[PDB]
Parts: sequence; structure tokens; C-alpha cells
Amino acid sequence: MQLETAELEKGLVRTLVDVIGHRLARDKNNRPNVIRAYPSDNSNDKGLKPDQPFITVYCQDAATPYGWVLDKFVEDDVVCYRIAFQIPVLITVNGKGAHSIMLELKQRLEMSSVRDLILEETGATVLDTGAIPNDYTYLNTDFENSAPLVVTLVKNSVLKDERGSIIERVIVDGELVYEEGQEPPEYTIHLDVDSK
Amino acid sequence: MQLETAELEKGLVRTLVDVIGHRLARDKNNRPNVIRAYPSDNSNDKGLKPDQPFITVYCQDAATPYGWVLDKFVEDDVVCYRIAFQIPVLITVNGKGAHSIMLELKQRLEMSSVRDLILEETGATVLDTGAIPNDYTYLNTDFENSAPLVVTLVKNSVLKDERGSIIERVIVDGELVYEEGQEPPEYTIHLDVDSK
Amino acid sequence: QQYSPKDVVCSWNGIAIEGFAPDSFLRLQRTSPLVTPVVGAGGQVALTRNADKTGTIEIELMQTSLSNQMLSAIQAKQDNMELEEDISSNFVIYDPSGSVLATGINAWLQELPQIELGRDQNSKTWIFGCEKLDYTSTIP
Amino acid sequence: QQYSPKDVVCSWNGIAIEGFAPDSFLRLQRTSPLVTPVVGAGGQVALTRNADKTGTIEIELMQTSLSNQMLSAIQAKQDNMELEEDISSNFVIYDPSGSVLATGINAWLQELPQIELGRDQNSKTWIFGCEKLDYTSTIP
Amino acid sequence: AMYQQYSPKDVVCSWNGIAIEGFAPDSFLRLQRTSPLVTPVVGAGGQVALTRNADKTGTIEIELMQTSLSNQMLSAIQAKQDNMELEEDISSNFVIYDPSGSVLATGINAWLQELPQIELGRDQNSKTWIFGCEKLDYTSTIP
Amino acid sequence: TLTIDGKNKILATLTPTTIILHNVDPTADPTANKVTQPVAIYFSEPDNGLIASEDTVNITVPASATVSHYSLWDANDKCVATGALSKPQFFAEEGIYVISSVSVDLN
Amino acid sequence: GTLTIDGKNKILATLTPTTIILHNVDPTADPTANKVTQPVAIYFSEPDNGLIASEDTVNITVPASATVSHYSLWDNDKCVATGALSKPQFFAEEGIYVISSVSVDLN
Repeated sequence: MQLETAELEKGLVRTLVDVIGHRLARDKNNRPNVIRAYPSDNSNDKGLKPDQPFITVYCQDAATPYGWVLDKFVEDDVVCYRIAFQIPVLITVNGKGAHSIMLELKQRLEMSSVRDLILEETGATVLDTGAIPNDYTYLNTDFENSAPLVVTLVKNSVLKDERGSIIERVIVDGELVYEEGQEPPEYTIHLDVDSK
Repeated sequence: MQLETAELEKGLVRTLVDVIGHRLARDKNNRPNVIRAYPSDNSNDKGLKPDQPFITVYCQDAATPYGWVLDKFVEDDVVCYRIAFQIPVLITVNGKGAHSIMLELKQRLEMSSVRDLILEETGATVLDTGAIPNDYTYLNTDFENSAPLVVTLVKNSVLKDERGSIIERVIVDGELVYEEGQEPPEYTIHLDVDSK
Repeated sequence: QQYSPKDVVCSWNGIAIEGFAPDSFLRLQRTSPLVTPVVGAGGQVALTRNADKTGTIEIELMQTSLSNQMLSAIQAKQDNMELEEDISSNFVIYDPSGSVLATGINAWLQELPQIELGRDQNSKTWIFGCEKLDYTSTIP
Repeated sequence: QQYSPKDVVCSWNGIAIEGFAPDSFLRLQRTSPLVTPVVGAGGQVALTRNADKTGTIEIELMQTSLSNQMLSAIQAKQDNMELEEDISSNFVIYDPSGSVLATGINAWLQELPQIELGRDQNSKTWIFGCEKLDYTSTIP
Repeated sequence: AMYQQYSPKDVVCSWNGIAIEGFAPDSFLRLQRTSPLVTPVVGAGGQVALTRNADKTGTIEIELMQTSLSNQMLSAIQAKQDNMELEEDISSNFVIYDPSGSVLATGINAWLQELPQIELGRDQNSKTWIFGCEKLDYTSTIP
Repeated sequence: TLTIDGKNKILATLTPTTIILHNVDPTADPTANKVTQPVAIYFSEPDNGLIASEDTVNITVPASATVSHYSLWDANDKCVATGALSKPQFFAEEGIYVISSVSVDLN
Repeated sequence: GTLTIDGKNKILATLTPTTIILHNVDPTADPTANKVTQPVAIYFSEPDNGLIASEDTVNITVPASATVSHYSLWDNDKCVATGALSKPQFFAEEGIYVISSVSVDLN
């Protein structure tokens, strides 16, 4: 499995539709309003703001606090590497009662279930979950209630080194001497070992 | 080898074309779009922004956290000095899916290969690699996705002191005395030693 | 060449070890000093050359590193062997920059790692002993 | 799989334990080292294989965690039993990522928790002993 | 080169057909001849002559844990031997098995000699048993 | 050394059926780095130990993607041939990459 | 442009030669000309790494006063391979020519 935030966001979006979809608004296709941040298509088209309440998913960054390389192994003749990653994600609810919805979303991510569905879709484990503020932003006319939350994930990624190769034959030479630097060696041992 | 960031940047640019050139856009000459930051020529000409996605390489600074002088030796009659340096570099991807490309670039700089090619071209070793944020900047009309990364390098530089000289002859004088300050010395030893 | 933490390779018992902790993932130390001076009441000095040359090797790995399973499996096998068979093996460390020029002649596993399960992933410390901690040189 | 603090499960005496402290809620450690080397005056080395294999298990819980009542009740029952009946029970720890592969063969409650009533809710530390702190491996 | 390793776990003692187990935390066995091999005599003029003592008896001391079950078996065996008639044999070979070769000796016609002093306190006190032997042989693998 | 008749007896059973395009060299691992969906391809019966495609194959490439190699797959999802394209081609927008012809040799 | 190991393994399974014949002239021409000995059965094993090897030794009776300088493999008769023997041999009288083992490769 390779690590790609584009897939983690999609998996989280698909999971949230079932986990917390009953509290959200629904579009013309009856689907709950969960979307990825900064919507756009065809390199210039821009999405419209859905009907409230809705959810936004945005991946912040990715780091490797756990060393630099976790494993190096051979799976088939191609060499492989494994690396441990950490990915903080930001989920926000916009509308009225955003805090009341974020609280229930928090209380469900900690269940034994749900954490299995997340791993089934994204193949990642939930590591931490931060606090929830209760924000108000003026916009125009009326304030909008919002409630962000940060959910950190952990995943292992594997890549293939197509430039690598393996050793399958070894040739060894040796000598024996009574004294250091004895120019004609007392004995010479030549060895050759094949994998087969 | 002397340390010059102008050459380190060129070596990194040449290496990246092969390492991560398959994910980038290509110009009229079919070359992947990798460039040095703040392009300019003839002291006033300014380069244009290439087609996305592309990469930018910019050397931040250079420091000497490892003492001040590493070695002092004589190679030929000219005296020599060796100094240890550290050079953080900044690589950014601009376009769509910048994070997805920076992740794969990270996962390749940690391989046993690639790190050999970097040393073959620039003659420097990779020391560290920082985290990758997921930035959005408005520009005009539409946001642009970007993903910076910091790769620190280590290199040793050697310089020639043309003002130096070596000692090849020594003249020594001595005295012996029963008591301190014996004005006529008991014995005098004169010695002269040549290199030849 | 110059030092970089991505080139260090450690090998013991035929296996390779990876997944080092971010910092302070290796330590070496002799047990006794090279010389123990003795000073008499009159100020005269005589030197004693210690025959002790053992040492200790401490290596830190990530909690989920695969090398942890290999070492535990090796340790488990040695608990079901007679005293006639041996357990020592050379501990070889390679570093292109020449920062660590040493190797354990006959190295044996000594202590099991301590385990902590705090918030974030922790490290595991393995301690090996050696009969002779050799300090080699790259210059004749 | 990869480590996450929400998957660790501890079971002793048939009950389950939850309400772990935010950080450093579990610790394991052997009592004695695997091998004690001995070095003679001439530099020769001989090894002693210790038969000791006991260990200690420290677990931290929140002050209001319900598991505190269960452990206190279990301890109270054992104070009113004759020496013929036993008090040991296997201490089993499960972790899907394989970070902690160990289990106490015969574990007995050893020390009661210290209590502090500062400003905010504090933690309680329970210490168990074991006859054999086994370190298992997931690889043959 | 390094010598063979010493492992207390693989040491087994036997006497009178029973196995003695439950060694104390430290110093759980001792062996000692009674008399020295040679007793030199020096005259006033400095001349020297050697006496070769024929005594070869010895003592084997073994120290067990306070609650070790082997304490019961020894007590029962000793109780049995108090009622036996003088013409019945009470001695048996004391055998020590040690794959590390650190112990070289064995007891020929060993007998129980002293009972253990019993002491109690907050901690646990080990119990010391003492045996004699007609001949404490010293043996080793041929060099 | 094989004769022409043996070569023809051999090539008739290769039966490549589809072609996929990659951006990384698929020689070491053909399962990864796919860029386009499988497309159908047809071949003629062997002669002189050689088989050639019977017609052109139009492949649609997604926008912003690159193609540098190819691979052929059997009727039972196994990779049997790999190779490199004439040029590494970058598609600014969705387009059609035209496969003029392809052949497999035993000579 | 090259066949993968899987393609070679699939390919070799179809070549199933079962007889071998010797000639005193190179059978690169009409393969049935200059035949010197009767056909002798020969077996081959499964293809591994794109190579097949003969299962067991084969004894061929060279008629008295004959000469052998070449050989050819036959299937259902089609000759699939040809080659030259290590040395032209003059069997002044009836004798035995031994083929220790022969293999076919695609590398």
C-alpha cells in the first residue's frame, strides 16, 4: 500500500456519510453534504457552498517522526522499503448546532466499531483527537457557528526500488602467513558459493 | 573540492529530472520542468512561470555548526585547509496534486539508490528531510496548491593557502650550567638539521 | 566523506537491523580505563595496564520495527540449548565516513528491552556485551 | 499494522481494565539481566546465565475509572483467605501492532496506589509482580 | 577464547534416592576436605620432610529455601533413620550433576549429620543442611 | 537452435489480447504504475517467427498524465511482454495516443 | 521489447519434442536428408526460468561404419531444432553415442 492523501480524504469522506450522515443536510441526490476542502474541477471550475449543515475534510500535512526508514526487505527480486507516516486531518462543521454535531462525531470515532470501518476504507489507524472550539465568524449580516476538529492518522507506505539487485554468488580468496607481510603466502584458500 | 551553492543547485536540478521527472510537465524541448528560483539572465531578463506541475530549487544559507576548521595539512608544498559545511535547500512543487508528488519524492530520497546519484553529481550527503505542509495561496481567481520541503546537505570544502610555507631546516643552540644564571656556561651544544 | 545517519549499518548473527530511533540510536563504551595510575607519598608514579577490554553496545529501535521480532525469536531459541553450543557472534558496524571504527569480537545479547506504552510510539533499548571492543583505525 | 494507543487491552483475573491515563499508562521490566559477565585479571571472560526471570508490570488509570473499584474489591477478598488457596493469575496484554509481545505467567497484585488530590484529576499506579515475564515473538 | 558459561538452573543434587531442589538465593552449596594433603615438617637445620595425610573425609553443605518442599522429605528420611537398628546401612552416595563442569567432586558413602537451624522473621531465612562423606573424591575430564 | 517451424508452433500460443500503458518502467513490476485502462489488440498468425498487429489501437490518456512504456496481457491476466515507447509523452489535456503497430520476434 | 519470464514459461510448455535423430550433414537443409540413425525417445521437464532440460540420459545406436556430425530434434513429426555435435565421429564399427543431457533456452 502506498500513502496518498488524495485517497485518505476520499476514504474519510465515504466513511463519514455513514457515520454521521443522519445529522447533516442532503443535496438534490439525497446524499449527505460532505465534501473536500477547496472544491474545484477542470483546473478552473469552483464548487458552490452546499446547504448547511455540512462537513469539510482537509489534509494539513504529513511527517515522519518515527525515524526515516522502518523496514528494508526483498519481496520478489525487486527491493522494497517501508516508511511510517503521520497525517493530521481537519474536519469542520458549518451551520447551526455545529458543536452539538462535532461532540457526537467525537463520541463515535472512539468506539471499537467505526475505527474498523476507517481502517477498512483508508487502511489507517486513528492515533489522537484534539479538542473542539466553538467559533463564530461574522461573514455578512449574520454570524456562522463552526466547530473544527483535528484527527491524526498513522499509515505505513511501501515503495519498489526498480534499480536494486541481489547477490546470488560470492567469490572469496584468502591467505595464511606465519609473519605479517610474508610475501609468498604459506597457503591460499579459494572458494566459490552459488545460491543454487 | 570547493563548496559552491551555484553548483549544488545545478546538481540537484539535474538529479531531479531523472528521479521525479515522470510526474512533471514538459516544455517545448520535452525536458521536465525543473528550475532554479528567481530565474534571470543578462542581469535584467526575467524568466516566465513554466507550465504546471513544476519544481523550484532554492538554497537558503550555509553554516558551520561543526567547529571552525576540520583539518589542516600539506598537499604539495602549498598548505591546505578543510572545513565542514551544512546547506539547507528548499524544494517546492506547484500545481495540482503537489502533495501527492512531494510524498513520492520523499519516499525516493531515502532509498539506498538516488542518494548515490546525488553524491555522484553534487558530491554531498543527505542529512535530514523535514515535514511537508499542504499550502493553498489565492493568487487571483483560483487557489494554487503547493508543497514545500527542506532537504539538508553536508559537504567538505578545501582551499589553498598560497601565502604559506614549510620549515625544512632547523638551527638549535643550548647551554648547560651547574647553577641558574651561570654567566659562562659549562658547555654549549650547537646543532643543525636539514630535511635532505 | 562526511557523516550522515542514513549510512550506518549494523549486523549481528547474520541478520540486518533497521528502524533506528530518530536520535541517540547507538552507543559504545569500554568497561575499564586503559591505564590506572598509582601515586606514592613521595610523588613517584607507576602505571598499571589493565587487561580488561570488554565493552557494552546499546542500540535503540522503534517499537514497531520488524527487527524487534527477530531479536526476540533469536533470544527464545537460545533458552532451549545446552551449554555446549555457543551463543556469541561478531557485532559488525559499518559507516562510510569513518566516525565509528569499532567492532565487537564475541558479542552476546545481555538485556531485554524496557517497554512503555505512552501517547506516541516509544523506543526499545537492546544491550549487548562483548569480549573485546576493538577500536580500529583507517591509517597504517 | 501500526501502533495506536486505542487498541491496547489488558486483562487480569477475568476482568477487563480501561480508563488508562493519557500517557505512560503501562510499563514492563525484567528484574535481572540475561547474562552477567565475569572478567579475570588476565582478560579472560566467562558468562553466567541467570535463572531469575521475574518482572514488574506498572499500569496507570484515571482517579475515577471504574477499574479502581474492581481492583480494590479483589484485593479486599484476598485478605480473608487461607494460605492454601492461590492468588496468582495470568496477566494478558493484547496489541494488534505487535509493539508489546509479553505476558505475565503468574501475576500477583503487589502494591496499592498512591493517592493525590491536587487541583485536577490525578492518576493511580497499580504494581503487579510475575513469576515469569515472557517475551514472545510473532516470527517462527 | 572464553570459558564455558555457568548456569545455576541446570544443577541437580540427589541423595538416598530423592532429589534435593529449591536452592536458596545465593551460596547454595559448599564442599570442603577436612585435612590438607601434605603436612611439612622442618628441622632446626632447615631440612624438610613431608607427611602424607591419609584422611580424606569431607563435608557437603546445602542451603535451601524456607518453604522448599525438599525440607519435608529430608525430615521424613531422618525420622525413619532414628528407628533403624545399628546393623542397617544409613549411608548413600551423594551425586551432583552439573553440565558446566564447575563442580568436580562427589560424595562416597555420605550421611546426614546436622539438622537445619530454624529462624523466622519478616523475611525468609534459608535452612542449612550438613552431610558427611567417607571420601570426597575429586574428578575431572582427562586433560 | 530452433527452426522456423518450431518458432511458428511456439508463437501461435502466446495469444496477447490487451495492452496497458505505464509511466515507470514495468519490467521489474508490471502490476504498478498503470496509467490507462486496458484496451483490446489483435495479432495475425505467426510467420518467419514473427507476429504483427492486425490494426491500429486508439488509447485514451487522462489529462496531466505521462506515458513512457507499455505491456501486453493474456486472456488470463498475465504480463508477457514489455517495452518502451519512442518518446516520453506528456498530455496537457485528454487525447488519443495512436498505436500504429507492434510485433514480437524470435529471430 | 522483450518477453517476460512468465511469457517464456508459458511459451516453452508447447514445445514437446519426443525423438532425436542424428545426421552426417547439417540438417539445416531439408531436415529428413542424410539421416544416419533410427529415432530414439527423449523426455523433457517442466519449464523453469525459461529453460527446459532433458529428464534422463539417452543411448543411440550408431550403425557400423557410419559417421555422425550433427543432430536434430523431432516431435507430429516436424523438426523443431537442429545443431552440430561437439565432434564428428567415425564409428568404424557399431557403437553407442551418449547424450548426457540437452536443454532448450529462450534467453
